[PDB]
Formats: sequence, structure tokens, C-alpha cells
Amino acid sequence: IVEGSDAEIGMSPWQVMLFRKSPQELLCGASLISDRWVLTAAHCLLYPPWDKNFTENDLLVRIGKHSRTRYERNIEKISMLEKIYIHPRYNWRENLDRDIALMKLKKPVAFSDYIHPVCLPDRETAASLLQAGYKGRVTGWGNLKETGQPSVLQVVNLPIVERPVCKDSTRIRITDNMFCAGYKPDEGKRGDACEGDSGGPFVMKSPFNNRWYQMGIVSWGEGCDRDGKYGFYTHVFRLKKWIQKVIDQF
Amino acid sequence: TFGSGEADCGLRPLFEKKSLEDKTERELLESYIDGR
Amino acid sequence: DFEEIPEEYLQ
Ligand SMILES: NC(=[NH2+])c1ccc2[nH]c(-c3ncccc3O)nc2c1
Ligand SMILES: [Ca+2]
Ligand code: NA
Ligand SMILES: [Zn+2]
Ligand SMILES: [Zn+2]
Ligand SMILES: [Zn+2]
Repeated sequence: IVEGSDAEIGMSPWQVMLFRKSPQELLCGASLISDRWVLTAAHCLLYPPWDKNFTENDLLVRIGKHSRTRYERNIEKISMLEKIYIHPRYNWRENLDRDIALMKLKKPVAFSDYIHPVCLPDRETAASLLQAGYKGRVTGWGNLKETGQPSVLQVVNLPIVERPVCKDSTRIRITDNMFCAGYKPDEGKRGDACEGDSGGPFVMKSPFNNRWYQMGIVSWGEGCDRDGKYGFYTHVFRLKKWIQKVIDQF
Repeated sequence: TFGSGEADCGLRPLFEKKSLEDKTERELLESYIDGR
Repeated sequence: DFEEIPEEYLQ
């Protein structure tokens, strides 16, 4: 996360860290939505241009973390995966459309003051909150600059941007399954997610019922925090029917 | 299950459950044209 | 720079 701050303890109890077993490295962010399911971006796992095609046995999911590099004994939990599901229509070939993947944990995790799931939005919440100008929050242990990595979880609050503006900031084709967020050069505020933050959650807090809903998944962006560019996020609600299907079928 | 989710979702033990606010959530609620 | 975690999670 670029131009963000250190999160507070228990600020994002649904944040998950996808860790590789060999080498042992931070792969991406993800979120806990159930005691058994984790949501992430599909390019964190499959991205053929760079030969990434990770399987269950190559990953560990660490939940309850704050510190990036330390094993927070008695606080964090590490789970193994049973299955990984990538959206059958994830478009890695062109613009990472439907960049979403679900992972089933081997065993349920128990909630604590540092581990708790985030809610997934319903048509109404999506409608009233996914409006340009409204701010969401992204969290992660990814790069701090484009070209180092933080000691603890970082947070940055960014506004959603009007679709026309997103389309006009790039050559890439934006679909209705994505939304963009970030500040305009003439706003005087910065911030963005960066490499290492993909897969993590873009959440908003409902003013009606005070719950945090995950509206997006950090997907791509051209560089990190460049002026005139924005970060793109997978639109969770548009892909919720797929999410449901996988969870009440497997 | 979904419809809503894990029922007690989105409520953080260290914040909402204790009615404590984190330091920048105000910024989000204010951008929704006054969250109160 | 990651710290080692319990062998029981590599398996
Ligand atoms: N500036 C950003 N909002 C951003 C965030 C995460 C990214 N992840 C990637 C990414 N892109 C292509 C292949 C692998 C990646 O991790 N680009 C990214 C750009
Ligand atoms: Ca109310
Ligand atoms: Na920008
Ligand atoms: Zn990425
Ligand atoms: Zn990129
Ligand atoms: Zn007013």
C-alpha cells in the first residue's frame, strides 16, 4: 500500500495473508468471509504470462496477522487449503476480468478478537455504497513504493471514481465487473494498493447497520500510485451469484 | 449462510462490539454524505 | 526476511 498508515490491532480481522511454503514468501492478501472460506484475486494464483499456477499444496493461509514477517505465536492461525476455485471466465489474457478465486480451508478456523469474517454485500448495500466519491479502505503488506515492504499491515482509504474517468485513464478495457478507486491529481491526497496487495479486500462500513462489507478485491493497476492512474478492483456483488454457487455446492 | 453471511459478520470484536472507533473510519462515513 | 513457522504447517 502506498501512502497508507500502520493499521491498528484488530482493525481488519478478516485480512488473510497467502504465503508460499517454498520459498517462504508473501504472495497476496485475501479475506475471511466464513470460518472455512477465503476470497482472493485469481491472478494471485494463476497468471500464465509469468508462469504462476499455484496449487493447494503450495500455499498456506495465515489469519490474525499484523506483522508481515513474524510468526505471531498464540495470535495468528495458519490453515491449509482443501480446494481453490478460480472463476471459469477469469480473463488473464486481456484485462483480468472476473479476477476472483475462493479457497476452502482444510479445517474451520475459530474466531478471536483478531480473526472474524467480513460481510459480502447484497444488492441494496452495493447500490447505496458503490457510488463515486464514497471512500472504501484497502489493507495489505505489499510494496510501499512502486520501486520497501512494511513491518506491519498498512491501510489507506480511497474514494471510488466515476467510471468515465477510469476508462479515460487507461487503454485497458474496463468491464462492469471492475470499479476503480483512488484520488485525482487535483485532490491533494495520494494512496493506492501495490504489488503484494492483490487479493485483499476493499471494504466499506454501512452507516445503516455499522457492518463492514467487502465491496472489492484488489486486482490490478498500472504501477503504484502514479498520477492520473487508478487501482482496479473486482466488483464482488456482480460476482456474488458465482460465490454463492461454489459455497452451497461444494 | 449468504443472504447475509456468517450472521455476525463485519462487527469487529475490538471496535464495533465495544463501540470503539478506529482512527480513520470517520473519513469513510463522512464521505457517504454524513453517516449519522 | 520471514521468520520460520512450526514445521507442522509445511507437512
Ligand atoms: N497499483 C495497484 N493498485 C496495483 C495493485 C496490485 C497489483 N498487482 C499487480 C499485478 N499485476 C500483474 C501481475 C501480477 C500482479 O501482482 N499490479 C498491481 C497494481
Ligand atoms: Ca441504524
Ligand atoms: Na493515481
Ligand atoms: Zn497483483
Ligand atoms: Zn499491474
Ligand atoms: Zn449534513
